[PDB]
Amino acid sequence: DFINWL
Repeated sequence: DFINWL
């Protein structure tokens, strides 16, 4: 699982 916040 991951968080990708741009």
